Amino acid sequence: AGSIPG
Amino acid sequence: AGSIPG
Amino acid sequence: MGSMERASLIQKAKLAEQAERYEDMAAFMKGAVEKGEELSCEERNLLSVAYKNVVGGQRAAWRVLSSIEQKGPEVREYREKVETELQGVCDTVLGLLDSHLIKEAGDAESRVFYLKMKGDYYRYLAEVATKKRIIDSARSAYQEAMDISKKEMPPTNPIRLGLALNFSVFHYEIANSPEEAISLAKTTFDEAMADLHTLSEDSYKDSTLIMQLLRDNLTLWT
Amino acid sequence: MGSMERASLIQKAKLAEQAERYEDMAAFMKGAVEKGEELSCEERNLLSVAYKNVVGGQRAAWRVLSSIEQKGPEVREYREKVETELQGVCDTVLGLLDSHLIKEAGDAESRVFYLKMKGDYYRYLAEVATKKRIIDSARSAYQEAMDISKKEMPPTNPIRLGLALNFSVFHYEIANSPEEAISLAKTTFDEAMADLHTLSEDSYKDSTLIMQLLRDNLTLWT
Ligand SMILES: *Cc1ccc(-n2ccnc2Br)nc1
Ligand SMILES: *Cc1ccc(-n2ccnc2Br)nc1
Repeated sequence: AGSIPG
Repeated sequence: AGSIPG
Repeated sequence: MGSMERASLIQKAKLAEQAERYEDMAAFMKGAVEKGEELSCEERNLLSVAYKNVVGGQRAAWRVLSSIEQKGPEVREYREKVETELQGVCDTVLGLLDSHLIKEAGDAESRVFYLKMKGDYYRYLAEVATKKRIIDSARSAYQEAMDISKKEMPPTNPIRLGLALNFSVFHYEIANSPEEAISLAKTTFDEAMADLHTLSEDSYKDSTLIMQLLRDNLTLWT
Repeated sequence: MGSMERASLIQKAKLAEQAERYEDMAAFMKGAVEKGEELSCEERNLLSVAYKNVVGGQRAAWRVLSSIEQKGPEVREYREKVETELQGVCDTVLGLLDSHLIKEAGDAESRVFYLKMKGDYYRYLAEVATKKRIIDSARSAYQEAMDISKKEMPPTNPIRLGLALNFSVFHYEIANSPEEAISLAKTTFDEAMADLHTLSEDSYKDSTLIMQLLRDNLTLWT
């Protein structure tokens, strides 16, 4: 599950 | 020019 | 960083990003925030990118160590060391947001940005906590950020979209609410889709990029 | 790290490598060396890998900053900051080798390894220096290491080969002797080739790996 890479 | 990556 | 000019701190933060010196970058941006002036859009991104990289490396190390720990006292001791370091970075970011970035943030763009950050760093704290109050602190920050973004920003706004993305990851990974996560990601993706026709080509690229992250998670979760 | 057991420092160095926490790894191995006992083959590699990663990131940042500098005072100031940090790491490694790793290293395997390290970290110092004595210190360390390896090790020994590789890079990049670099790389490659028939499959893999690095440089230099 990916969050904002940022 | 490459040295030992190490 | 009290003796360095605000502008010099900002310029050195940009240099440290280029040199992939993210601890330096975070230190420079911490000193910039502590000058007491509000942050511009670009300066907010520098602050976010700096700490996201620093804590990201800590989280990645913590997971390696926690995995070995699950599978003498050295492994636990060293995981505890990295855990303490991570919590210190999260506490420093939360302290900057509380003193005094959020209270001085009046525009929706700045306020949602800082509240999304606040939800993120409580989330990171929640990942290592053994806990309910920390999870609720993340939830509360994300919730206030969502309420503002849905009143004040178009559905395609990249900060709105990234906020919804991370809030959905919070629901899935932290709050044990996969159905809320799936529902939030789908509704966010659908409202953004319906709003793309209003965008220029560059705004369209910003928005469809994050929308794809929403889709990637939905493919993983369904 | 005076209060931690030698064995705990070694085990935590291995954990930090797995977690890509190379500053931690270097600190752990510095504390291990400062216990005063000689280092095993494996522990020498941990020491080398730890500092090579730390200084490698410093060198990469220094080159980015120096490139921008060549192309206010902030860029120079920050490059000077990274430069000072790099020199401090190099000085710390050189201090460990001088106190007292080299003088206690009697076997050819350990002595060549430490002298190759010493040539490497003077080389790194020479890369940022503005200088002749530092270059000669690197040359002298590499030379003593070569004289021992050619008396005491087979031509295919990986430490002998890596030593010759780095000494050739020294000739090319630092000492402005490209012809000596080409000559050293070719002769090293040819003697190793003629000695491969003596090796097991695993030793053959170790040696041919480094021989390929010699070939890669020769392709670049000719
Ligand atoms: C929280 C966040 C951080 C960055 C972005 N963004 C802007 C442009 N591209 C991306 Br990814 N969105 C949201
Ligand atoms: C100086 C040095 C460092 C490492 C190695 N090595 C051993 C096995 N593979 C490699 Br690359 N050789 C020389």
